[PDB]
Amino acid sequence: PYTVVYFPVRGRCAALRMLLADQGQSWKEEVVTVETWQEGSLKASCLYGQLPKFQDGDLTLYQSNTILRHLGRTLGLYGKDQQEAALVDMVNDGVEDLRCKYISLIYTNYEAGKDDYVKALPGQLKPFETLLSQNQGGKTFIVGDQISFADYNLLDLLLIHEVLAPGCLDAFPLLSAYVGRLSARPKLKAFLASPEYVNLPINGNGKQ
Amino acid sequence: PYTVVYFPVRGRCAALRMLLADQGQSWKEEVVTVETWQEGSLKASCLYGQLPKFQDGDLTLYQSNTILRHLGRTLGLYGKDQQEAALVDMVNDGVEDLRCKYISLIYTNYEAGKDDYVKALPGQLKPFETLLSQNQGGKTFIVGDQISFADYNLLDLLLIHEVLAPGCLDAFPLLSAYVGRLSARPKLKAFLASPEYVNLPINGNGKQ
Ligand SMILES: N[C@@H](CCC(=O)N[C@@H](CS)C(=O)NCC(=O)O)C(=O)O
Ligand SMILES: N[C@@H](CCC(=O)N[C@@H](CS)C(=O)NCC(=O)O)C(=O)O
Repeated sequence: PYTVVYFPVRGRCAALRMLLADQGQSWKEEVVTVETWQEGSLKASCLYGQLPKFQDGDLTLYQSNTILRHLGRTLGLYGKDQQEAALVDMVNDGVEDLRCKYISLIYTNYEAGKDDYVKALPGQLKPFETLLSQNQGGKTFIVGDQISFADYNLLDLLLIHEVLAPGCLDAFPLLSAYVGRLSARPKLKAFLASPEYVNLPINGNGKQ
Repeated sequence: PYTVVYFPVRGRCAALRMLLADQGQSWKEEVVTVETWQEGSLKASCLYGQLPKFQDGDLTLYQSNTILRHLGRTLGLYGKDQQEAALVDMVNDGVEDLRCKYISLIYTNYEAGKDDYVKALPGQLKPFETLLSQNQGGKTFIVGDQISFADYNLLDLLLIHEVLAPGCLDAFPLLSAYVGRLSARPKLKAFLASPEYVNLPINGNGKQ
């Protein structure tokens, strides 16, 4: 079955976890501690020297988006055809791009860069609102009429940004409604409210 | 057919171009000039305000890796099964990660950061050598026994790094042989030697 090896934080595992929870899939969590990481062996055994590490049977994966695409592929959350699959990738690449900027701020220069980051945030969120406006008035999902792995990744990105900049979605009606709608999905709602999710920090340096 | 809209540089379009050339596909190049970009209208019309922009029929795409995955998916260069597709993604994510570091150096702090970057390079290339060593002794491709879009992306990454740090592949027999072998593919060889490729700078700021 599934095993996710990661630090005790939501981080880059939050989206795939929401995905697995919402899809009614079971998985095992293998928590890695500082001591363990700092010990070096595990790290050295990781393809790119980083976590998450994911196991699906004897298939061992690295890279959060690889895991997301794998689950999307095997679980049927990658578009209804090749055209939708491409749009799904386009959304996820966009999500990853903003996530990289967010991670840089959080771990690299939170104090000094927070103001500029937040001023620039609307410009960075606009593209997703636009995608939403172009797909059934933004009443279903980010791509097509079925959920995809990019939805889970985008939802996570929006969630962590509302904590960083409360009300940043006030300027985007479709995105706001989207967050509320997806967050209300029964299995996802229960997971998001659980101690398993709630009691984990968003990041590893205590900033958010 | 295919149309790629980009600046007159290899950059993030080099890999998908090598792919199209090697696969015997025809495409149109729409070159964007400073004046044109600086004008602002094109940029404003881009999903994430960036190029490349790709067109396949009435399907318009953005993000270099989205285009690579699209072509890999539609042309059959995405693994023989779901397991291989996942490994292909894992390699590409790794390639993208190093590419991001390379781009940062090139455009952000070439002079001051080149020494440290080059010292750290071996550690960054090691994972791809290992992947090769684990796939048929590294005698075929990065994943499986058929070429995939990750191969073209990795090949490009290795090619631009040899220019940045000549001989960086010397200590990696599999990667070295891999570059030579793939570069020798008839259609790819002809394309790489053509003025269309050769007379284009690697980057846009004249550094390499
Ligand atoms: N591109 C990778 C990034 C992985 C990454 O940044 N991992 C961090 C934590 S989220 C890590 O392993 N840090 C420990 C280290 O680099 O030694 C992915 O998407 O999974
Ligand atoms: N994640 C995007 C990055 C695209 C990107 O960085 N584009 C640059 C040139 S390679 C650009 O459009 N720069 C102009 C601008 O940002 O205004 C991709 O993979 O295509």
